[PDB]
Amino acid sequence: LQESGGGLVQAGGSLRLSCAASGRTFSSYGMGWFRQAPGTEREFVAAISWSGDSTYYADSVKGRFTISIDKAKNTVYLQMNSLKPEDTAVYYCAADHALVVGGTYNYWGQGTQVTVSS
Amino acid sequence: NLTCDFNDVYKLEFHPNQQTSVTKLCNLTPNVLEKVTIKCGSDKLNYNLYPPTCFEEVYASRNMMHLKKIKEFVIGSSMFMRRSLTPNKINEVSFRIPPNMMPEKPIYCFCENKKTITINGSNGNPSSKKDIINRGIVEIIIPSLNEKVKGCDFTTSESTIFSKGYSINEISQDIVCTVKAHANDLIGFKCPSNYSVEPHDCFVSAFNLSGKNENLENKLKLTNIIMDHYNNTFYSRLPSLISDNWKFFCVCSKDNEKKLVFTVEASISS
Ligand SMILES: *[C@@H]1O[C@H](CO)[C@@H](O)[C@H](O)[C@H]1NC(C)=O
Ligand code: NA
Repeated sequence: LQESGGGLVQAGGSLRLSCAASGRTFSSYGMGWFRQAPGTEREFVAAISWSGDSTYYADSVKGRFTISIDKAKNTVYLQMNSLKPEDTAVYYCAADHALVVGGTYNYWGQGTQVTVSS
Repeated sequence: NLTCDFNDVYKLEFHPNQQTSVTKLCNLTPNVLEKVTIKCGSDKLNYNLYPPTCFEEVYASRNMMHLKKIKEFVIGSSMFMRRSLTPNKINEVSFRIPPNMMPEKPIYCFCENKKTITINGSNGNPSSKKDIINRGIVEIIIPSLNEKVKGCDFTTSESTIFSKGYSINEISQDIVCTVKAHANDLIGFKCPSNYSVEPHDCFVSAFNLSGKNENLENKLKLTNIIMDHYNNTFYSRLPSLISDNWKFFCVCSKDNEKKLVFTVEASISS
């Protein structure tokens, strides 16, 4: 897993995150973006079915973020708009059951940091 | 409802100067997963249900003649409820119709009220005793499914019930079995015997994408829920209207084994 595209952005702005999976390990799976900041629990952000035919969004990002997928290159994208300081966190790509199975999930990566100034 | 109430509705009480037996028929045509109920006898009504362990035992024939154990005669039958209304008797019984791919087939139970009357005679015809019976016939038509249940058999890859299955070599990375479901769809799954199911009341509640337990009543009210803990088998039907795209999960786990994850993607539909 290659998670990239994060960084510093001004409130109101946009960033596009990328999650490249160099294996067939995840193609049976729906894919999700999750996020965690110091002091808070790891939370769900958005998910997309393996087809791309279905998407799910956490209420706090619905209407501002879009998740999408490129199957030919095994990559998941999170397009973030109207970014809020509330959105500052490390963002992680994972199968969309990653939080469901909890401590047995074996593929959490380092993620990509997103900081939204105010 | 789906109820044959011989106490209050299909009344079997004898009437003054009744001299002839009477039979009443209560026919029910449940859909799969629905609950059927018989009420026969009370603290004041001395009526008897035949077979006494209905619906665990039933009659294959309307003339009350061929005794069958329902767990063998309608494979899948496993959910039963029983209630005494008077000591040492079972007067109210229920059963939930399991998925059945075999053709439609009746099952019968019977409720009886008996008494002996004296027929007063005259003119060379002496008085006689006569046993009369008011009998209620319970006829349940077991419906037939024309497609497999959308869902996951984690006990076999050659399942007769579920649209997807996994062999023991595969269940012996977690397995994630996903079904796409629309309004009124019948869904379910089966986990191997010594696995645990989380949440225990899967389909009443479930895991969401945050990994938290949520009660589904206000989001996706699945109906006709069967939680067969003895057989680790779960069924439900999607609501008649779905206003939002939802995803929920249940998880079967056994120590030192991969987790078996059942997930449903419910889509907007009417
Ligand atoms: C999951 O359920 C919890 C508790 O009911 C709730 O706070 C959380 O927002 C839910 N997550 C999703 C993605 O619906
Ligand atoms: Na790892």
